[PDB]
Amino acid sequence: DVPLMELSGRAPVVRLHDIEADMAAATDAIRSQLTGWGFMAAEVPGIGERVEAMMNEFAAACRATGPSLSDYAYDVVPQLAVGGTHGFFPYDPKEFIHVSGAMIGDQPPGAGDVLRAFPAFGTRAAEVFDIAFRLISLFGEVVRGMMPPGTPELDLSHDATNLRVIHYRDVGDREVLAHEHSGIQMLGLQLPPSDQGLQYVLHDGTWVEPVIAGTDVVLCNIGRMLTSASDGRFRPSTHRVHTKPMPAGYERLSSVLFAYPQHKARQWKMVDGELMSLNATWGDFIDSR
Ligand SMILES: O=C(O)CCC(=O)C(=O)O
Ligand SMILES: [Cl-]
Ligand SMILES: [Fe+2]
Repeated sequence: DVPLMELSGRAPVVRLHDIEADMAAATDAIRSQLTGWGFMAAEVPGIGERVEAMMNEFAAACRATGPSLSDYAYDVVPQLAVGGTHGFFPYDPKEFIHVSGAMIGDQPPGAGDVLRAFPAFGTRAAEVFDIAFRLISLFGEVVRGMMPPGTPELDLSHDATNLRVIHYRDVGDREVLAHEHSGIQMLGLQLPPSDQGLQYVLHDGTWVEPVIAGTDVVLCNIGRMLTSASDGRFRPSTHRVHTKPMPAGYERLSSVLFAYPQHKARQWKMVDGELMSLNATWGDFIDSR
């Protein structure tokens, strides 16, 4: 069906305590991945145990009998006048939460309440957000370094960026846990999930299955905003989640950082080797879809 793709001990090693020097040393390999595959990968020693602990707290939060997670559903959580929707998204056979940079900062006031209600999860969600945001900002300079001179800094927004933490459960007979898709935003950073099943398409249309469950491998996804800003040079890193039919009580945990620029900032594109300034904003780009 779908061939497995080994990355552990193949992808460049990026230590968080040495992140800038390691990302500079990794940049030639990462550029080769984007060119050759259409998504990028780095092995980040220790990140797997940090993400596993964070996702285990999220699962415990999903089960909890006081405080309760559905009291922080997105429709009872303060939202920015301009922005995406953060907060809990009750039961795709999944429930998930969006922890935004704004929520970590308690913006608007009360947005942070879920992080205080579930502090074991909330501390670890902020830890993983910060790790992921540092990595993805450096992947964003790799991609910018591949583009023409004059390409603007991606200027990823801390507050507009979201960590999505997903708990798949009661999947019954599903084969498809996540349909074929790409992120609307600039970049995604897929953190090591609890199980296999996430698959990516290669430039020739072949689907492959990164070996990432219980590893320290992270994947970096091109989103549609960067496809647009690159005038179609970098296709979205289209992906999906499959499973063989599973028994009752099967669960899967996965987390991904969605990195957004400022919604109010005007769009741009590198066209014909030159910066083209657009009237529409990044918020307009989202609203278009
Ligand atoms: O469950 C996963 O591993 C990936 C989920 C994903 O692609 C997404 O939520 O956009
Ligand atoms: Cl996505
Ligand atoms: Fe995705």
